[PDB]
Amino acid sequence: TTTLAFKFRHGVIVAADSRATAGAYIASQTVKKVIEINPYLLGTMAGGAADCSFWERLLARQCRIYELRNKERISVAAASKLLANMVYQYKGMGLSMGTMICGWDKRGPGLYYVDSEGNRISGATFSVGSGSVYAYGVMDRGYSYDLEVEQAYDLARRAIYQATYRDAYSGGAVNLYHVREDGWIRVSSDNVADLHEKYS
Amino acid sequence: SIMSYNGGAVMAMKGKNCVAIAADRRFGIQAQMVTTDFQKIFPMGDRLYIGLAGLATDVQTVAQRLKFRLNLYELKEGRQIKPYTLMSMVANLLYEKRFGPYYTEPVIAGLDPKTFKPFICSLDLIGCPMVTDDFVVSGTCAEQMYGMCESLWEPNMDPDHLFETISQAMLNAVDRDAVSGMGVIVHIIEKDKITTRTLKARMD
Amino acid sequence: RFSPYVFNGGTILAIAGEDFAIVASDTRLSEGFSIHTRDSPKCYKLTDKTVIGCSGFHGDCLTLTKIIEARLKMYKHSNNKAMTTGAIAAMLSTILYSRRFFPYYVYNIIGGLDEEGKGAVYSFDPVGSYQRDSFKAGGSASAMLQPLLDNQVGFKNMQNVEHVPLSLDRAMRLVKDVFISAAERDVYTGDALRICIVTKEGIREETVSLRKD
Amino acid sequence: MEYLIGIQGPDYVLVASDRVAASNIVQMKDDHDKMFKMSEKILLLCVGEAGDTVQFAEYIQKNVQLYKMRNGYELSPTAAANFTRRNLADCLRSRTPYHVNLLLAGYDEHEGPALYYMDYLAALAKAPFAAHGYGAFLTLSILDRYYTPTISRERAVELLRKCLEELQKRFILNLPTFSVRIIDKNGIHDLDNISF
Amino acid sequence: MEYLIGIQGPDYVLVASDRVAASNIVQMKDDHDKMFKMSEKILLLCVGEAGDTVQFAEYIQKNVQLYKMRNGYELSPTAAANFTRRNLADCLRSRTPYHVNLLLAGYDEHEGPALYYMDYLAALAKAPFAAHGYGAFLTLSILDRYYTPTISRERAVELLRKCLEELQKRFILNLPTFSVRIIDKNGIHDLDNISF
Amino acid sequence: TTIAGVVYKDGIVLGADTRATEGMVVADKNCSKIHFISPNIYCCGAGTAADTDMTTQLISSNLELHSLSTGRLPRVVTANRMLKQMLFRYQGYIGAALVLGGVDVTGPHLYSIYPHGSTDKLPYVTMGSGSLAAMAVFEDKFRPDMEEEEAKNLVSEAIAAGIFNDLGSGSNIDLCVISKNKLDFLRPYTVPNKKGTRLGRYRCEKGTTAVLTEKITPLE
Amino acid sequence: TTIMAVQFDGGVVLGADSRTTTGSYIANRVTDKLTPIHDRIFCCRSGSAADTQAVADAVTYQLGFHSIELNEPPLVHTAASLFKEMCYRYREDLMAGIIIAGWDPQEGGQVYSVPMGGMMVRQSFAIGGSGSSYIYGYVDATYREGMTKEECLQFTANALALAMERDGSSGGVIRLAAIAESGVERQVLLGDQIPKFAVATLP
Amino acid sequence: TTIMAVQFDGGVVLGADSRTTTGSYIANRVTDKLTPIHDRIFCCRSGSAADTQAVADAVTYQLGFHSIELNEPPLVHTAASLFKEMCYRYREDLMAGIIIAGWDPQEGGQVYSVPMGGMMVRQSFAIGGSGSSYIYGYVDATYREGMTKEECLQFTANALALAMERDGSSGGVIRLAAIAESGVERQVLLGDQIPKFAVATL
Amino acid sequence: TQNPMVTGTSVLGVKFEGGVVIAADMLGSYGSLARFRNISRIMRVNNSTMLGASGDYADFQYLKQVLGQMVIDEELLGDGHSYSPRAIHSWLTRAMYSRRSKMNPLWNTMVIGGYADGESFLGYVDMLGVAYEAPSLATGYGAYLAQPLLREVLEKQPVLSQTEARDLVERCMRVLYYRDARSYNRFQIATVTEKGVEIEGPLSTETNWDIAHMIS
Ligand SMILES: *[B]([O])([O])[C]([C][C]([C])[C])[N]C(=O)[C]([N]C(=O)C1=[C][C]=[C]C(C2=[C][C]=[C][C]=[C]2)=N1)[C]([C])[O]
Ligand SMILES: *[B]([O])([O])[C]([C][C]([C])[C])[N]C(=O)[C]([N]C(=O)C1=[C][C]=[C]C(C2=[C][C]=[C][C]=[C]2)=N1)[C]([C])[O]
Ligand SMILES: *[B]([O])([O])[C]([C][C]([C])[C])[N]C(=O)[C]([N]C(=O)C1=[C][C]=[C]C(C2=[C][C]=[C][C]=[C]2)=N1)[C]([C])[O]
Ligand SMILES: [Cl-]
Ligand SMILES: [Cl-]
Ligand SMILES: [Cl-]
Ligand SMILES: [Cl-]
Ligand SMILES: [Cl-]
Ligand SMILES: [Cl-]
Ligand SMILES: [Cl-]
Ligand SMILES: [Cl-]
Ligand SMILES: [Cl-]
Ligand SMILES: [Cl-]
Ligand SMILES: [Cl-]
Ligand SMILES: [Cl-]
Ligand SMILES: [Cl-]
Ligand SMILES: [Cl-]
Ligand SMILES: [Cl-]
Ligand SMILES: [K+]
Ligand SMILES: [K+]
Ligand SMILES: [K+]
Ligand SMILES: [K+]
Ligand SMILES: [K+]
Ligand SMILES: [Mg+2]
Ligand SMILES: [Mg+2]
Ligand SMILES: [Mg+2]
Ligand SMILES: [Mg+2]
Ligand SMILES: [Mg+2]
Ligand SMILES: [Mg+2]
Ligand SMILES: [Mg+2]
Repeated sequence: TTTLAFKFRHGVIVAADSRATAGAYIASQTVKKVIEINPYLLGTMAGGAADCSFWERLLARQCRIYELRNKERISVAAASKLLANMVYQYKGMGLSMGTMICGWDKRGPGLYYVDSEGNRISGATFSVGSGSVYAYGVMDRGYSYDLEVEQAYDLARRAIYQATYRDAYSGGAVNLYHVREDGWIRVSSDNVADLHEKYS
Repeated sequence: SIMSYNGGAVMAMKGKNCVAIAADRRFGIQAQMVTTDFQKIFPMGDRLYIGLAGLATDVQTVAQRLKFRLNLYELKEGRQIKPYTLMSMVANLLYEKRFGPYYTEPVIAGLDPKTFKPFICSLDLIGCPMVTDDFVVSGTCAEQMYGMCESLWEPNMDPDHLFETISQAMLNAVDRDAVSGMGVIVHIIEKDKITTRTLKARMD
Repeated sequence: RFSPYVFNGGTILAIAGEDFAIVASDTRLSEGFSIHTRDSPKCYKLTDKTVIGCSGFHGDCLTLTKIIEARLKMYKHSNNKAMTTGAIAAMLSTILYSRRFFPYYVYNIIGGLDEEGKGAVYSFDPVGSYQRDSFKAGGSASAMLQPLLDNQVGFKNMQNVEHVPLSLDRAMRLVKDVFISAAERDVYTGDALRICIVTKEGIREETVSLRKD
Repeated sequence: MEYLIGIQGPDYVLVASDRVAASNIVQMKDDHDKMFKMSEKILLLCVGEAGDTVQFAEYIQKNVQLYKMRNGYELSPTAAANFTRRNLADCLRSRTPYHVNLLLAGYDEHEGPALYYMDYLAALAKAPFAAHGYGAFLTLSILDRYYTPTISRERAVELLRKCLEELQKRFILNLPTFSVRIIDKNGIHDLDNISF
Repeated sequence: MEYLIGIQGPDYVLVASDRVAASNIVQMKDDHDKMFKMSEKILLLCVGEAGDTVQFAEYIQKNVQLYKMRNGYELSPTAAANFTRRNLADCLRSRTPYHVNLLLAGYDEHEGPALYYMDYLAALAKAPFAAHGYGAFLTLSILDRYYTPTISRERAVELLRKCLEELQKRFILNLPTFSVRIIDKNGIHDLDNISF
Repeated sequence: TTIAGVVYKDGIVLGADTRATEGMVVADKNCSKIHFISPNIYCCGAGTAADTDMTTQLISSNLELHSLSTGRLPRVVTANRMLKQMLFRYQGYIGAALVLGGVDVTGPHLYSIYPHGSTDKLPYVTMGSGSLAAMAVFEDKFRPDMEEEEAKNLVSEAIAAGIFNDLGSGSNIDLCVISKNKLDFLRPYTVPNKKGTRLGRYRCEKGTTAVLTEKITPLE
Repeated sequence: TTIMAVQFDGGVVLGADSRTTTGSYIANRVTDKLTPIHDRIFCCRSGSAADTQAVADAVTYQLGFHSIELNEPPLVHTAASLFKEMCYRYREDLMAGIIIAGWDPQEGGQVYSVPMGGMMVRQSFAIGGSGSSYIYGYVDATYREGMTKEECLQFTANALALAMERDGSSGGVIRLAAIAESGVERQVLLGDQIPKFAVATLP
Repeated sequence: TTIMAVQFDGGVVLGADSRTTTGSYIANRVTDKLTPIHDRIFCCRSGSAADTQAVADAVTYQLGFHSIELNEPPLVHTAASLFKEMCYRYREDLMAGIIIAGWDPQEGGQVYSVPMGGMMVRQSFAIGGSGSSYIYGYVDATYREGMTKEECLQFTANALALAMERDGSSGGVIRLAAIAESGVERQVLLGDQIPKFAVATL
Repeated sequence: TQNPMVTGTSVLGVKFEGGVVIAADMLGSYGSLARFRNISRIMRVNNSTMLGASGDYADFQYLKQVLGQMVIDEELLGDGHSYSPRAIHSWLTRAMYSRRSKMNPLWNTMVIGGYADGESFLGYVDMLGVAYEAPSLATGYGAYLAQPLLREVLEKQPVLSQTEARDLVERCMRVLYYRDARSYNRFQIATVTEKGVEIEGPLSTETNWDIAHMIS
């Protein structure tokens, strides 16, 4: 897997590949690794497929309950914290999860990295998964807070693409989302083979 | 597993008065692709090719050590080696290392240099030979390869059909294997020519 | 070390059509180098609209299918309607995850009709990860069947071919072909192929002989 | 932990390597050189286990030089790469394996510039660019993103610098300085070290 | 990997900590803060295993703030140190041990400045200066060499800088920036980050 | 693998299946497991295939050197000794499990030979992962001094038992019948298994596969 | 396996069961565990089939060559010594529990045990193999000084029958041999001929 | 240890050796392995001394209480059932090879084996413990249907003596008991009174 | 049970027209030692159902106790309903699975035969909860030595008479005595038909040892 996200002037870009594997067997090329927690909050999945899906679905449940009880949107901080507090209890039991919680709340664009080891950290950019090292190289050389919207799309797409090229465990399609002040949008889905054609 | 460290896949296939041999092009170390034009199929004669998958170091070693022995064989004898005789030469080489083997499992494809009859075989890493009249496969996606070849192969295929079958068997097989692919090369061996193609292929 | 698992073989397959779903499996049940029986299907009717294929450790296949049956009735009692194909899939995901720390050793594929009468396939890993698919192979020979389905149903790696709708007749031919190919090479797959065809009119059953070696 | 990188253009090969020699938590040397001159137009860059790396590289170097003395002309980059591979592979299953990872960069009169990659198993690949060490994980995609076969040497040094900056930013180890050399028709040229 | 340092002068305690959050070969955050404000005049600096570190420090922090709310005045740096210790020690042999190493810095109206050191086993030691992490191995002897009990805060920041420069020179990890805070009679003050 | 042998009134019948597996995948549907030792001696092999191939070839070759020298038809006991002394020397690391049968100047003889070098001389034996299925048939049905066709029926039934009950065994039944007067190497004897009929045409037209690069190299 | 040999005035009687096992599969139900080493000297074999066959063939060779050289029948004690030397020297690589018995003109009927490890000891009678555990009490109660050949045959057949009933690794038929100046007489007790002792069912 | 019991018409005979070992040190050379569980019901114990003592005391308690409640002598079959329940339930934590034998008015003399693992089977006669291995062939050849009490005593004493000579973990004295309607008669065979069988010298 | 102690070997079963026959030797082995040579490894469960068990005999006696008590409980009600063979096979599958799922198996492999409502029932359950039905079954070494012979006969003639099924079982028991080193030549045959469950024994097979003189 390769997932990335970054904050910038115009919100938060979120992108992922779509491959799943069982050892070296390619189990799927069409996994949705960006989960719609609510209309203003996305979670990304890397690591154990069942673990990520379950715990992010549970997070969506809890955020929704929260919203009902409190009569307001959960913050990115609080959502990411709910997730960390849920998984902390399982440390050492072999869960494997690395997620980015991406939104826009009263503090503006929000991005937290949360994993099954117990880390929870806010930051400007992150990449997670077996391909992350490859995505970081490209993302880091092109990233700027003042990226224009379309440049930010290009960067995310290209970083995931390049990761799919080097990392045997990333592939399929690049799926790209943009969190804006009034909600996330799905921006594109591009098969890596069609991107290959384009970038040469 | 030692044989999955570099990944990779080769197959060979028999038609009507022709043979085909194919391989992926990736050289990678566990998850990391290093190169996309790694050679796995080596000429052993005008109409006789060996394909090796397994640990890349041994792929190279075996190909080079085999060539050493073959060249000596051909200089000493009158003549070009016969396919079956190459098989036996390779069997002997591998079985010498019975107790510390090379980690490669070759396939051989060619035409008898006098009679032009098609020949294909594979061997395991200690040199057990297996001749077949249809296809042979070796590599990290052998199951995928077997599925494709069992479903598509037919007897008596002409060069064009043989090419389409070996190509489609390879592409679709390696597209279910994380550590094989990054391109596919195919050689079609006929009496009067060798045709070498690289295929449009997924690069993930 | 008592081991609580053993591998019992079996291949499964589902295909979604416009207005049908196929779920198919072989009928061999194996252990070690032996055959327990030649007549043990891996498909189970859940509703008029939903069939499930299960392979892996047979002790878990039996238990899990019995759990699913009970839960379908509990749902129906508490909500006054049968579970949909999609709700069965979602529920199965949670039942698998409940054993996250002692898993059911089962590969599951659901085939059925969705709420618009279209074919639906959902495929699972043993701890409950899943998604919708157009087709899927599972179990012992899955690596052998999957690539061919990718190519022939997905049209992958093919140029100059019209991406036509999958007819039931062609889907049927494909299913019989791939299992026959699998019986050639997977030692666990053989004896017979059982095919369930789910349509608006109900669920019908075909059986095809496979090699017994 | 040790970083090697190479970039081959039309008529040169550019190479760089970190200058740290580490032991446990400390850098013990900050001006270390991981490059070995084999001939006028060949550099071997070697990393891996202590002892093995120098013993191996110097053995190769002496034998390449010996070849020159016996025969009055030098081994081609390709021939030297294969010689290097024969030795490594022959030692792999022996009582004395060498745990080393290598690049071999050279320029041949007739074949032009060449860059070879070798791992400790003795798999040999020719490549237009390549890198070794954990740092490779963070830089190979930078090279995939920007490299073109006709890349000029000025832009290669720039591309190299982007790689090295990415290590300063993102890599967990402190690699503050790098040796940089280029090889072309006129031999081996030392460039300024790239430093932070 | 994580570095904490403290230096106590006559009427203040200076503390600093690296700003990296690492994972495998990469820095994932370069502006990380390892300090937790417990009260107006108490900082807890906490490193160790992921999850344990925040879960532990925030539990202490909430309870110290609770103590303020219940009682209308704050726990002394020494009380809070012993409260922290009691918790860590009571968890040591439980089903939920916390794998964390700490410093506790504070200023009391009557006792003056204090710096406490605690390891994951929950041994507590009061010290004139101290440090945690692999970086401590390279910097404690710098502190032993130049610290005096009457050291002024300007020279403490200089002394701190010597320590941090020694990491840049000698330590294999890339720790380029540090948070620096001081505590005295008037509370907690943020100083400029020390950066390279 | 299922391999087996019987002594009948006038000779030996050896039998084998034709499946070779790699893990739990069939690699070869038509492996030949009944190996030539000398014109009057054959040897079925089970266990590690390279080992049974190379071991039988080596002993056959040494026996041909022996008979060239002695000018006589080789003895079964000689093949047995050579095999077992070599297998013993290698301490079971050569994984050849063999059924050795032939006819020499002293009549028919049959031995089973194990990888660690023990042998048993017996009027019927089986080896391989199917050997208990094949042995069940023999215990139930063997009689001394069978006629040729009864012996052949019995062996092929035993091999069939292995074929159908052992996942390691399959495909065809080969027999080899060896008497004073005759050698009948019957490959295949029976073909009890056949691939099902390929229900779809997939007729992949020229151009279906996209090509990046092409080089034609002509030859003479 | 269960093996046994008994001395009498003028010779020896030997006996074995006939079961070879691999795990609990019977790979030979009619094994001949009593192997001639020379005209009037046999060994009874237990433990590894491969090992005891290799060692017996080697000793046969050594003894045959020695005997031609000396131009006399070999001593039983010599055959035992040769087994002992090979079983002791290679005690780390062999699993062999052996009984050597036979007749020679100098010392008459003799029985030697060479158990695992490679010690050697002469005895009036010997038992070995996995099944021998179950007959120690029986042989110790039943042995008498001065038994005739026929008594030694019956004693042996009874002991082995008892062991075979109880030891899962022993069974099949009972092979017996008697060795004396006059030669070697071999026979097989099978089916109904094996001595029979009721299962002690409830009154 | 070697333990044995034998049924006769009217009662049972029980026997044991008297050796307790820790490794190959003899921690008691005159152990009493035959323990009364009720007036006419004994158990012979082998395996762990701690386990079989704790289990026997427990079953003695259960059986005594049951017997007072019913106001009748307990069945031998009941005593065996109670050992079985405890030896089966705790089979993973106990090392206990037991023989239960005795007399009751309903079924007369009875012998039950409760070997390790906790199965229970009635038998004409039973043997157990490490030394029993060496007397299977002897008891199988020598046992006859219809032996008298006296014959059972001699048969038991001989079997035990043979086992004791061969089994390093058995030895010392032979304790015997006969149980019948009339009561329990115990005795010890020591030294010269133990049956004797020559070492087979050349 | 973590470690089996006294154990039984194969159990065989085959359906025939009007019933089911099962067979099991009478041995409890303690490792290689043929220790208890007269124990029954077959249970009459009720009138329509019988069970035979391989594996740990104490665990079998526990199952027998439990199952016997369940049948008594049900009979007490006198309500016209009885556990069918299939119900008992279901119960047994759940009980073994459940014990397997607590990592504390009952160490047995079982064959359930029955006859109810005109149908022969024959079902297998193992210590892991693997369960299925088939026209013939054989546990332990019987899976390798007896099942091939049962299946071969059944393929030529799927419907056997009672006497044919009995003879076929006897031939299988002989093979087992020849080739399983934990078998014993003293066995029971249990049969269930319309009339109920009959257990016969102790039975022995004839054996042939002519091959003992065919070595030279
Ligand atoms: B990515 O991190 O590489 C990707 C993330 C995404 C959420 C799918 N992760 C995976 O592909 C993981 N794969 C699985 O978890 C997986 C896929 C198929 C089967 C199984 C399985 C689980 C339990 C028992 C058997 C099989 N797991 C990762 C690569 O492992
Ligand atoms: B007796 O000691 O029980 C008997 C005596 C022997 C014939 C001299 N020993 C055995 O039956 C032994 N069996 C074998 O040695 C044997 C025979 C055939 C094959 C194998 C084998 C060994 C290793 C791996 C696979 C097969 N062993 C003994 C008790 O096992
Ligand atoms: B018999 O089974 O050999 C005999 C029967 C017993 C008296 C009922 N058992 C033993 O002698 C066993 N010995 C003990 O159980 C024993 C006695 C005293 C101390 C210890 C001991 C145990 C653990 C650590 C230290 C000491 N064990 C014997 C066969 O184990
Ligand atoms: Cl997708
Ligand atoms: Cl809430
Ligand atoms: Cl943070
Ligand atoms: Cl060579
Ligand atoms: Cl050669
Ligand atoms: Cl021989
Ligand atoms: Cl085999
Ligand atoms: Cl036998
Ligand atoms: Cl011994
Ligand atoms: Cl012995
Ligand atoms: Cl016991
Ligand atoms: Cl006992
Ligand atoms: Cl004592
Ligand atoms: Cl009994
Ligand atoms: Cl009953
Ligand atoms: K098959
Ligand atoms: K033998
Ligand atoms: K026996
Ligand atoms: K005691
Ligand atoms: K003693
Ligand atoms: Mg691939
Ligand atoms: Mg990829
Ligand atoms: Mg088969
Ligand atoms: Mg070394
Ligand atoms: Mg913890
Ligand atoms: Mg050995
Ligand atoms: Mg205890």
